[PDB]
Amino acid sequence: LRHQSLSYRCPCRFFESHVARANVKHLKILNTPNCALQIVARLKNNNRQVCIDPKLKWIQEYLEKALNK
Amino acid sequence: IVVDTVMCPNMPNKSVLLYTLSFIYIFIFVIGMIANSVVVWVNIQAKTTGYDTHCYILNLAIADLWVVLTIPVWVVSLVQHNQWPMGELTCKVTHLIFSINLFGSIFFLTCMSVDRYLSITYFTNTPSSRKKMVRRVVCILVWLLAFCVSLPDTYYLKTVTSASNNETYCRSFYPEHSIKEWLIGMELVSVVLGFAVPFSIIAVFYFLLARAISASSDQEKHSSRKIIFSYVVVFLVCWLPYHVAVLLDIFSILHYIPFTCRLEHALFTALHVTQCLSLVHCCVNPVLYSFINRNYRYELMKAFI
Amino acid sequence: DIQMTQSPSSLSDRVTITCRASQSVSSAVAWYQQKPGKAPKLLIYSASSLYSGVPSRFSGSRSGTDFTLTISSLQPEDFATYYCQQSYYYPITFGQGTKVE
Amino acid sequence: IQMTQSPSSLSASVGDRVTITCRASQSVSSAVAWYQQKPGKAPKLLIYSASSLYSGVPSRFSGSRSGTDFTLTISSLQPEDFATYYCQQYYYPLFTFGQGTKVEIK
Amino acid sequence: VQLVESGGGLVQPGGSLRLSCAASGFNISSSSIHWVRQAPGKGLEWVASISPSYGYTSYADSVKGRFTISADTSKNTAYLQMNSLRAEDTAVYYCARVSYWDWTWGWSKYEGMDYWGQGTLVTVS
Amino acid sequence: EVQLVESGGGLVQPGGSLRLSCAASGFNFSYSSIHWVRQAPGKGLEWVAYIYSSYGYTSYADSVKGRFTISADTSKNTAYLQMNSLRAEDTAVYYCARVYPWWYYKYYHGALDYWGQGTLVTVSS
Ligand SMILES: CC(C)CCC[C@@H](C)[C@H]1CC[C@H]2[C@@H]3CC=C4C[C@@H](O)CC[C@]4(C)[C@H]3CC[C@]12C
Ligand SMILES: CC(C)CCC[C@@H](C)[C@H]1CC[C@H]2[C@@H]3CC=C4C[C@@H](O)CC[C@]4(C)[C@H]3CC[C@]12C
Repeated sequence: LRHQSLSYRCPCRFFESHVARANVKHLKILNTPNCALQIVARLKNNNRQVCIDPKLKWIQEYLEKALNK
Repeated sequence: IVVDTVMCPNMPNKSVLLYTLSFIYIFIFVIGMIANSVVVWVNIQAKTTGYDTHCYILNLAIADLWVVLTIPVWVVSLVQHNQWPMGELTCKVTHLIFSINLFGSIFFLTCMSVDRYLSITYFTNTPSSRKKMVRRVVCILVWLLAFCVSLPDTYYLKTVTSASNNETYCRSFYPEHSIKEWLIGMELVSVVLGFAVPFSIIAVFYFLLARAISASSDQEKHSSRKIIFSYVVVFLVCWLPYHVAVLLDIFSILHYIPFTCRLEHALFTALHVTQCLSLVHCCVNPVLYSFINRNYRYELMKAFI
Repeated sequence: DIQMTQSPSSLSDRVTITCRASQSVSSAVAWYQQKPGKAPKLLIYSASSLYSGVPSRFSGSRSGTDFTLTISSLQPEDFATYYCQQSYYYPITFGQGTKVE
Repeated sequence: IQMTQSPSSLSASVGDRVTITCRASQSVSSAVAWYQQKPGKAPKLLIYSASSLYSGVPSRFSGSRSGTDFTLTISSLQPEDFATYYCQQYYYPLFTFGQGTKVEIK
Repeated sequence: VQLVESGGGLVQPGGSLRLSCAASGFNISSSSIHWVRQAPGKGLEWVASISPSYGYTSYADSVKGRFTISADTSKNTAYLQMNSLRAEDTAVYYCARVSYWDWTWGWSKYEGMDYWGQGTLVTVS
Repeated sequence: EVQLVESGGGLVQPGGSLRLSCAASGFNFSYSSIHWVRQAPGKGLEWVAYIYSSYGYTSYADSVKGRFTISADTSKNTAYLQMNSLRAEDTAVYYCARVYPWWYYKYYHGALDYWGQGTLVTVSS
């Protein structure tokens, strides 16, 4: 029952580092004031909006490539 | 593998919302102090007159006093758009005090709900000493349980400074390989042990009390039938909205809802406003159980004069 | 048994009946009045709280464990054996009765 | 905050191994970057995070972490990469750079 | 709310006997029923008590092991069963009620015995 | 075809100012932050300041604190560094760079991906 001031408001709070490019269908980049840039995905199997961690090499290169166009 | 980009414009009226909420919080704090303080004073002072003052009331008043007393720290952090100028130890200590006292207050609500029915039916022929001993044991156990459930959230809490925003915040830092679980875990403990079980017990054990009073004939002349359902409905109104807002937050986090800046604004506004409404719970408790009762009114009037 | 010592056992108006207990009972003491060949009627329940309808002369008190009942207006009807009581500990133990005459 | 790298100078030749150490006065959670500045050109970017190579950088370059001790390594050194090397931390709001390490020819 | 005792009489020592306390008014499941015996030329003395709601009996240490107490909720009365009377067991028995009130729950006092019956006389020749 | 171009560099006099302009092209300007870096003559690099294009977040080095100001304009992809109260020590080559501030659980990405060609500034009389 923590007060909301101590809370942290971002589209993502955790990540997932098992995703594969073979099972991704729709990336998404959110530029929020209090959390900078964050990513969200949408698999082909679960059809669920799972967050993604920038640490992945292919994820980060693809995102930066897209933002240059 | 399509890609998409979305920006979240900075919120225009956050300042207005937070300023209005601070205006409400100041009154909550002032009235909570006054109400809980007077109840504790009268509870202590009545024992001399000969009343059999009930321990649960005294413990509930103390718990509400502590929760309401921790408001000013929240107000300061709120005026500054939820940034933590103070140190790490302050954040940990304040959160622990808030959590333990708030949980204790809820548990005492449930305890008195059960004790009323037990007093009419079962403890009607128990020596005062035995019932008092049972009450003390229950009070100690409730305090211990509240403290035990509060600790884990405070332990993992730390204060940091945003690399880009260049601002200081306080937030929970759970283990790297279990964050999700921890988050969800705490919320369940914040709901089941917070709302579901307490509310269920209160409703059932006040409905049974109403039925028993209905079976009686002399009591119902002196008692009040609505006021029992008033207790239940007041608890529901105070607490259900905040828990519903929290549940919506978790649904959003797991991406059960499409993301929209408007959704973020509504969730932010709803969470903060409902938090203020929930904290009104500690403000209103003294009236429901103390000011209504005629004996308390008479004793408090005597003390005031 | 939490024996109760009720004294004096006789009396001759400022009437005091002082009753004490072995242990301490948290204001559970009461008082009664049974007239010759009649069932007692309560006069003060808990520490010093009159019973609805009881005259205003009857007045209780407490000193931790030296309980006392007071009647500063002695009226003719108030002649009987008042029995100090305690209910805090089972069994319920009555005083020895202080007959007034 | 001070980020100190050693040695202040270094020497090596073709087909050789080279290593440069970087240390901090506090703890940085793998938040460092290695650049190389040519004689009179704007510095490039070689490694970010701790050991994540950039998109276009060659394969030899690599990074490592041990507490507050980051070691940039070069193997099979080629003639072109004879230029100053810099170490940066971006954990804190205020960034900082290392003094440098000029890899020269024996 | 009136209590009347029925029983008493003369029975030689060693036998059995029963007493009843009839109540008219308040339902018997929200108050406790007690018995108090006053011996000839003696003071009052607690005997037994009961809460009819669940049956939490209690007896004085003198009678513990030869008495029984049971409350009839349907008819709203109490019944005391005696075994093995005694020479001094002769006494005037009263049935009394210790009351309760939910409208003073949080801030309550220590209620006592307010409704006393007239009582039945038991004698042990 | 990412590119940053610096302009507004040349001879200066102490106690004055120069308005350095950093023009960006080839990337989404609003989704990034711009860093101003400095290099003293024949020495190592030295971070000066930076701005965040969208929400206007700024930070400064201790040496240049409260002396240099950064403004942004996403309409023309421009970042202005207004530097006043210059001193002889300030002579250096100034570079403009970008970074996409990704979100890591602990820190924020801060590796300067692209560097401007840089312009020379001289403070003397
Ligand atoms: C300060 C932090 C660690 C704990 C915050 C909760 C504090 C205020 C709690 C912890 C234990 C609590 C005490 C536990 C038991 C009793 C006995 C009761 O008859 C009166 C209240 C009293 C004395 C409580 C007062 C409030 C108390 C001191
Ligand atoms: C949400 C949580 C805190 C509510 C826990 C419910 C509380 C009110 C429950 C938990 C255990 C319960 C006790 C368990 C056993 C007994 C023995 C019985 O002969 C009298 C009631 C008594 C003493 C209970 C009183 C109510 C009690 C204390």
